[PDB]
Amino acid sequence: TRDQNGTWEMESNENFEGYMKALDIDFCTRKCAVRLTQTKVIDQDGDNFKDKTTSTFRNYDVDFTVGVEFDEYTKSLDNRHVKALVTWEGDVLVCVQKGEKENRGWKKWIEGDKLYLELTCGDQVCRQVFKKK
Amino acid sequence: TRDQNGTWEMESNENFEGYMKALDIDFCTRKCAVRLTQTKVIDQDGDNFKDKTTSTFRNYDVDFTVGVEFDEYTKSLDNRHVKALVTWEGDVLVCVQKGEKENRGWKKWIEGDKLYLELTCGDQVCRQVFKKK
Amino acid sequence: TRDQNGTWEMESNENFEGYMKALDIDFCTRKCAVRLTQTKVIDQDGDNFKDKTTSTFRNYDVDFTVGVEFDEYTKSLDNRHVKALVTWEGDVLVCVQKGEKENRGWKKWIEGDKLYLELTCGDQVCRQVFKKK
Repeated sequence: TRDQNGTWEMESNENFEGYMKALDIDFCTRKCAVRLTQTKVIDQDGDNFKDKTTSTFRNYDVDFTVGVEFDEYTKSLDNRHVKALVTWEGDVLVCVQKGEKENRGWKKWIEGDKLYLELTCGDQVCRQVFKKK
Repeated sequence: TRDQNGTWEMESNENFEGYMKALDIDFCTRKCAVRLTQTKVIDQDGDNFKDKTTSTFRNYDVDFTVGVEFDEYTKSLDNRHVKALVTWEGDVLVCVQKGEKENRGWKKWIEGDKLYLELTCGDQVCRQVFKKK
Repeated sequence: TRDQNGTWEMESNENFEGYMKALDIDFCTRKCAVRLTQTKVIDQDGDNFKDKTTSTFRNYDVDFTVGVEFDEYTKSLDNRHVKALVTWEGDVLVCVQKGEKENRGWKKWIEGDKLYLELTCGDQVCRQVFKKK
């Protein structure tokens, strides 16, 4: 159909970087842009168009059941394939991400009004704290 | 007026790059920052101020009529001047962006609840898919 | 507690950079990513989890009283420490940021429905305009 009216949210983006490089867009702009998603609003009246495009941060969703392994594609980071398995150790939620990187996984737990997250890959550990809203 | 209360949205930004260089901000941080807009919330009571600043992604508008050539400044990408012409090929919306780059243009079409966009410059082709919201 | 339900806003992040490096995340992405905060939404029923994580731009806050010098940590830009003093010159709000950078400060004023901001560091001046929302 020719009727392009609506709000449209990006779901896939292939070779955005090669296209941007052809436009001589700088190295830093290319790498940051290729991770963003976009929203296009198209306002169309016959053959007349008013278009609006805006970058947005991608939402990165993951669903799982404790004790049931699942395939995870780490699009929020390095976009690798891992086989992820989440277990309870007491009240600590523990995830092992089996794949190319050794000793990769995370631990997540609630203490008080705070969520604690420890991210591990190899010999590097990232430690994060979140406040409840 | 001394009364600065309100929410303020950026509409122009001159020499942000030179100011950031003087502050010795790294090339990469500068290229991400220079393209964003800002919102300032000012909460003022007499001479007491609570100020809030937040970066936001810029919205890029383009208006055209099918079959009517128009001057396009590709602000969302490489900020070049092109002579753009949009035509229908059946239900495919086709754009030729005549200018410094050879074989530059795009194709856009609706199939089902999805919008398809193909961006071309020279021998580089980027393919994007959007879902209706 | 095992009950991780809620919306969680990041408040601290330690060695995110080392973790991203271990994942082979590119230099540019690492530099822009460290400046972001994130919100995690957790929808949990027993051992079933639906998790959503989204990056967002940080809010940068400043509180001050006209005529009272204060310590300012310029996190939104170069992350320097300055001694800031804000004064009125007529209806123009004037700030001197005393510190490592010479001739550093800003001037801010309302004219009509617009906020004007002049940012100065050394011999570089950035000029910004905001419209009221």
